Amino acid sequence: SSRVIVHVDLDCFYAQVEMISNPELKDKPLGVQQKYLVVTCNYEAGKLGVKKLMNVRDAKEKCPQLVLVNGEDLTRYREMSYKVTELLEEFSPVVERLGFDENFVDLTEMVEKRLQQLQSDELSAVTVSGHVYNNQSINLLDVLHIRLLVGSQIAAEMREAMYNQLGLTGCAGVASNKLLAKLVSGVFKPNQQTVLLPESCQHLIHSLNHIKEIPGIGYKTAKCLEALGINSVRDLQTFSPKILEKELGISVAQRIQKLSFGEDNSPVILSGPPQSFSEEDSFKKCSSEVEAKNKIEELLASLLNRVCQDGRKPHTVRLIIRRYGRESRQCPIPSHVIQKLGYDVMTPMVDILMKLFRNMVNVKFHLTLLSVCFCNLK
DNA sequence: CTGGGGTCCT
DNA sequence: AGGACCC
Ligand SMILES: Nc1ccn([C@H]2C[C@H](O)[C@@H](COP(=O)(O)NP(=O)(O)OP(=O)(O)O)O2)c(=O)n1
Ligand SMILES: [Mg+2]
Repeated sequence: SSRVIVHVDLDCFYAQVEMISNPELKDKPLGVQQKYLVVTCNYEAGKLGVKKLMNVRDAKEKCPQLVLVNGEDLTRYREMSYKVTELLEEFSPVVERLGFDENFVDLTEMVEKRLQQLQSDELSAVTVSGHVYNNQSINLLDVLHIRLLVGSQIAAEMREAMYNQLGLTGCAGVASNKLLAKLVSGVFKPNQQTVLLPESCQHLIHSLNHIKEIPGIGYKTAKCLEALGINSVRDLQTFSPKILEKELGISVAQRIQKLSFGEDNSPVILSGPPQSFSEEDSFKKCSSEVEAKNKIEELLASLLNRVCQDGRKPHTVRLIIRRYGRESRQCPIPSHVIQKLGYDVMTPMVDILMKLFRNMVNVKFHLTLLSVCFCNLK
């Protein structure tokens, strides 16, 4: 019952899209900027020392010749992302989205059909596509090895189809679960793929230097674990189950300790259509209810176009604010306005979000972030 | 000089 | 409503 999973991660996604829009940007060192942050950059700027999530001032110091493009509008990135996901859904219907640029696909059924169409004389002719992690030797008599190789071939066909149909490049990783497929996809970058045979799992899991490098272990869990002297993957592997059960609860403890061994039983979930739409806007300061009302109007209009095109009606609205630490107030959308989506649906919505806003803050302040979300879609 | 999004769990 | 995680 050993699965074959592929994880696809796009190379400098936003930068890649911006280079497609304006091929002029292809040669020069490019960075995509949101407010004071260079959120991603092309390979050239990366050679010049620019790194992801670097300060615009630090990136400009490291690279004064750097050219920046504003990427605070995720419209193009969202379109392209869902094009990638749909194309992968053409291979296997079960595709899971992670962020805008990552996709898990379960290739087990497909690999099975491909193998069952083959003849024994062709079984020795099975070859890997792309890198093999750790230069490990392929045993063509190992059925798991064969299935993983076929998975590598399917991954290659996926990347080639992404390039020929969408002009996008990315990295792929083929493994037996989602954690390992994601961990091995980034070994060779960019525009390469790597397959992980089982015998090398531990090697991969011990190539990490920080426990936060494990997907599923974030900032709070990492700092917490550090407070107990757990700093390496082997520390977490060998640590006492009961203590971290006490420190993190039973669920977090068991699951992340299983992750420390490369074990991940979670299935690939069909993402399908989005569960929510939302838009944000940060600022140095917000102190006027009129300006807050105007920003909320700006978010509302774009959200209305986005939801109108989707063809599903949201049944909950929420407002999020950040103080001088985030707070939110939501409520159902009236069926009167819900049914008539696409009339001046604006004015009542502004009234609703302004009432929630008053619940949050007293007009009778310093806000640094305003966000609006349509949730509970149908 | 720290964005703009998403998911699921409690 | 908030908090954990992901990009
Ligand atoms: N914290 C983050 C992480 C990613 N992103 C956006 C910018 C990225 O272009 C896109 C993909 O994220 P990413 O895979 O973490 N880095 P990117 O794809 O740019 O480069 P690679 O390292 O994957 O080649 O999401 C963001 O806006 N905020
Ligand atoms: Mg990427």
